[PDB]
Amino acid sequence: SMEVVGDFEYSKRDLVGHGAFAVVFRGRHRQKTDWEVAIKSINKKNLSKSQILLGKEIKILKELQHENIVALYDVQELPNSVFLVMEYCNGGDLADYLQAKGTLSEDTIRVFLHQIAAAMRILHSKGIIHRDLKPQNILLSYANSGIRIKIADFGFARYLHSPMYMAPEVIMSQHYDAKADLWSIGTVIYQCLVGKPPFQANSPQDLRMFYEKNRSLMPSIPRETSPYLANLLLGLLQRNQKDRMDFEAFFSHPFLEQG
Amino acid sequence: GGGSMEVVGDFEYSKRDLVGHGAFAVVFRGRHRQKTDWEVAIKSINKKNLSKSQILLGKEIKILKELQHENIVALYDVQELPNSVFLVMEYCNGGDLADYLQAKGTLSEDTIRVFLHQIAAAMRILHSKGIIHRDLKPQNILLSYANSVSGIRIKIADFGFARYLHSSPMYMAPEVIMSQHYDAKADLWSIGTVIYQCLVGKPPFQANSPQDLRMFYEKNRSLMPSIPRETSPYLANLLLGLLQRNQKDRMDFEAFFSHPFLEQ
Ligand SMILES: CNC(=O)c1ccccc1Oc1nc(Nc2cc(OC)c(OC)c(OC)c2)ncc1Br
Ligand SMILES: CNC(=O)c1ccccc1Oc1nc(Nc2cc(OC)c(OC)c(OC)c2)ncc1Br
Repeated sequence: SMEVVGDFEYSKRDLVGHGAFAVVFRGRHRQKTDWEVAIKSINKKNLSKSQILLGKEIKILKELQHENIVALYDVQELPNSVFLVMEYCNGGDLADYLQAKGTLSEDTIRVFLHQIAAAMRILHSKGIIHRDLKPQNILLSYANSGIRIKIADFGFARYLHSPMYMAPEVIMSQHYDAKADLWSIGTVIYQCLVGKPPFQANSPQDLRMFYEKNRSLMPSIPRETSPYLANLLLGLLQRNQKDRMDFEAFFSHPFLEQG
Repeated sequence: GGGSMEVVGDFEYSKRDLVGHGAFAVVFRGRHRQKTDWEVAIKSINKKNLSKSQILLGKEIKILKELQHENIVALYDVQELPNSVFLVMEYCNGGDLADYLQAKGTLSEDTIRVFLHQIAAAMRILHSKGIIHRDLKPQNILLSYANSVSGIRIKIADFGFARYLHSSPMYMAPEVIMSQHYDAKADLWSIGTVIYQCLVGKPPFQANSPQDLRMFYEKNRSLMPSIPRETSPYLANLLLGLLQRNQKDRMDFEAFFSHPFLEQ
């Protein structure tokens, strides 16, 4: 007994994991059975009691079509549930990969970052900010160097909006988070290299007031670190977006294009 | 769509009965097909145009469904064709507040209190659901008549710019962490500008461009609007507390909902 979702099918045995509102299964196309997919089941009533904008996630995933961004193939709406048929990444999340390997060579990090950067180029050209990049949201797919990286979870994402009645905080806050992803990529690279994030805290509100009071300094870069990787981390991990490396510097950064 | 008539679920409309357009939607006066005395607004939204925009119709629909109040424009139905999406909404036979002000110039404090009582009732609902409109303005405030000024009923519309307040994210950018709730009081400013325009006949703060008004506010830690000398103490207190550049210093919702001006 397989459950059918449009031209795809899955077994309830083949559970991958959960979201807050979604269950995810390993599935396949019904004719092209070698084609593996992830199928997210999302209860419509639970979702309508949340602040989740699935419409937005779907709109953004459709707009993106890139080998380093998790593919959405299909959306099926039943009266109870919504089903997302997506690319299956057979390597899990980067979080679990780091748990397994500890730290990564600069060679490995360059490979991962080249791919992340390729994804970011697409995001940037469409004016989309992810805002929630983290190892749990970076998925891994193996071929048979062999690892391909895929950005996932556009739940927190937003479009850059590139008025006498509008609140001054709103006018003035345009583009405030335009460089957010560059910080995130920084923290992720940092963790890859060093083996913990640059900035930990006991709670969400503890990290808020840390950043709010600039009780936040450049973190410890190991003395092993190559000049280019160190330059990159320093320019990404700037508390003020005013002072943070911008996208064009990042895409074309020396660290990304060598031996 | 050669023909003059279109069917939209249980509703229908004639293309002759055009009300107007926004950026993405064309809006018609329609009716229920059986209960033909029931007038509705039918918004037609081209799906290809919409897919080239940053408009989140899914969000607008989710928010309209969640809201159910006499001072918030009602959503009755959503129909999807391969070309178009149709919203069947409450028809407001009075147009927008912008056109009402164009017609009347300025409004008595009595009139403003009636309008503001209703707007405030809508805000109470938004606030209790943790929704910020962010785009309140006379063009987005619609008017509905029975058969008169107390005869007028107000309906907030256009949740296009609206958003939900999200009540160790080690990986998250500090600007994002720190910017939570930054715009929590935005609608209070907006309602201030709208009241101000109702009273005086212009917005409190005009400029040469959008970026000129940004740098005016940016480099003026507290600005004071010109309150006409005739203005009652309560209305003046209200405007001054709403029109604070810094959300830190701006009247909060509980002061606003229970403000002396609203019960007098
Ligand atoms: C943010 N990541 C998700 O969307 C996601 C989260 C939980 C479960 C599945 C998820 O979606 C997805 N998950 C995969 N591959 C995958 C595969 C795993 O094991 C081999 C795995 O380890 C349990 C894993 O951890 C989450 C993910 N691929 C595509 C999507 Br689309
Ligand atoms: C917030 N404005 C809109 O969504 C809107 C804009 C253009 C056309 C219709 C619009 O939606 C709506 N418009 C009405 N009633 C209405 C009626 C008008 O004349 C009698 C009118 O003047 C042309 C008007 O335009 C400002 C609105 N009701 C519900 C919706 Br839902």
